[PDB]
Order: sequence, then C-alpha cells, then structure tokens
Amino acid sequence: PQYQTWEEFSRAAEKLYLADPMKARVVLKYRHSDGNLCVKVTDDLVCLVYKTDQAQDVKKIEKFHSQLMRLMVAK
Amino acid sequence: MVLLESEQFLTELTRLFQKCRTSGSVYITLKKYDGRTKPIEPADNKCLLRATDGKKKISTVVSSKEVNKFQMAYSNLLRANMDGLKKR
Repeated sequence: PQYQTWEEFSRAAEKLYLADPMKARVVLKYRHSDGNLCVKVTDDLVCLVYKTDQAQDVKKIEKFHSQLMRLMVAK
Repeated sequence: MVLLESEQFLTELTRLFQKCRTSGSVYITLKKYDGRTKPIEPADNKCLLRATDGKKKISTVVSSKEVNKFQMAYSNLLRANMDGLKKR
C-alpha cells in the first residue's frame, strides 16, 4: 500500500530489502512539470510507495538511497 | 543499453533532469547487481543504477572501490537537480 510517514516508509522498505536482497528493487520518479516526487520499493510480492510535494524530502531520499547502495554493496 | 562510468553517468543524468523540466519525467532505478552477463561468477559487491526518461536510457554499475566517491556526488547531484518544491 501507500504510506504517509517517511520514517515508517523507510523502516518498512529496509526490512523488505533485507527479506530478499535480489528480488527487491527501488524506483524513484521525479516530475518537475507537476512538482511531484515518488519513491517505490517492490519485490513483485509486496510494494511500498510514497508520494511527496515537499522540499524537505529530497535530503531524506538521498540518505535512504545512499544507505541502500552501501547495504547492497556490502556482503 | 548505454553502459557508462560514474563520471559520464552523472553528467548525462544532469542532462536528463534539465530536459525533463517543462515536460517529461525522470525515472531512476536502483537494484543490487549480481554481475551476470548471460542468461541463467555471481558477484555480491555490485549495485546497478539505471536512469531513463522514456526515450534515452543510461546504466551504471558501482562497486566497493567507488561507492565512497559516488555516494556524495550522486547525493549532491540529486540535491542540485531535484529542486522546485514547496518550502512550507
């Protein structure tokens, strides 16, 4: 489903990735024309989506993406 | 697809963000990269990032030796090119 709180969304997304590192994938969609941001994490079984129109979410998404990359690269 | 290194990947992602300003969306996908090149050796220290806008697509692979350098640059690029929202 969809979430309203970024903290809960990230908490669920990290557990979803840890459940299956290979099946999990993350997609980020940016719409400058409409001024919207969307983040989706799915493994074709359970999907978590979050939509935002606030400038404060950019840094949080960057931190989440960096941590995801580091966790993926780490064994 | 067009597989490029980090230096060119960031520059092309900047062009994608600029070109998707008035009309168009930016798709960025991150996924753990095993390293396969043939249909089903498997590496566990690679990640794959694909950036597309519907017409042109680019892909990049980041490993342990370059994660430290790529993370900060990618975050700075996102901060610079993902503006245009409400500041409350």
